[PDB]
Order: sequence, then structure tokens, then C-alpha cells
Amino acid sequence: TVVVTTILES
Amino acid sequence: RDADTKIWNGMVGELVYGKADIAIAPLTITLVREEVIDFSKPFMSLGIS
Amino acid sequence: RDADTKIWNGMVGELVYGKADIAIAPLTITLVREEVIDFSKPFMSLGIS
Ligand SMILES: NS(=O)(=O)c1cc2c(cc1Cl)N[C@H]([C@H]1C[C@H]3C=C[C@@H]1C3)NS2(=O)=O
Repeated sequence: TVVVTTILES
Repeated sequence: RDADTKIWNGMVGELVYGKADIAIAPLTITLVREEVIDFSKPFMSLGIS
Repeated sequence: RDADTKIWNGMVGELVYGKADIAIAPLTITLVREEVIDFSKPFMSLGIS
């Protein structure tokens, strides 16, 4: 499936 | 991308080396990122304040 | 576009029908225009006033 990368930032 | 080894790292490095398919994240669209990955039109407006 | 005929009249129609190469123009990036012609990233930010 599609992998969503992201950063931990509010 | 750290020139030292011209290795893109972080969220860009997951996209260039294919371990992640998309980066829906607060990522600033800049010139050096255009050379290896393609952005959509920018969803959020921001400026230095 | 034309009224249920899809003949684009405007600066889009000079692009979509092979007449012009590029529109360096005040042209809104919208959804339907994206499907028929390409856009760059925006050079001006604005809204309905
Ligand atoms: N509300 S906001 O400031 O987050 C915001 C910011 C922007 C929006 C829409 C909203 Cl709601 N749309 C534009 C987009 C719509 C089309 C025109 C320019 C791009 C493609 N990007 S933007 O100018 O970055």
C-alpha cells in the first residue's frame, strides 16, 4: 500500500 | 541532500530512494528539491513573519 | 470554454488549440484548466475581493 512519510511537528 | 555523499535524507530521502510513496507534511518547496522530486501546487501560503 | 461545445475562447484557447506556446499571463490556476493545459507554481497570490 501507499506509504506516507511525514515529520512530527504540531 | 548532504553534498558530502550527495545523499538526500529525511522525507526527501524516503521519496528519492523509494521507501515512501508520498510526503504529505510541512515541506517547503525549494529549488534543490525540484531537481529530484516533483511537488504539487502549494496548498498553504506562508511568509517570514 | 464554449457553451456545451468545448471550444475554448480566451488565452486558454490560444494554448489548447496549438496556436501559442506559453501564456505569461494573469491566468488563474484552476482545476479544469489544469486538465487541459499545464501550469507552473504560482507567481502571485490573491483572492476574490
Ligand atoms: N488558506 S491557505 O492560506 O492555507 C490557502 C493557500 C493556498 C490555496 C488555498 C488556501 Cl485555502 N490555494 C493555492 C492553490 C490553488 C491554485 C492556485 C494556486 C495553487 C493552485 N495555493 S496557496 O496560495 O498556497
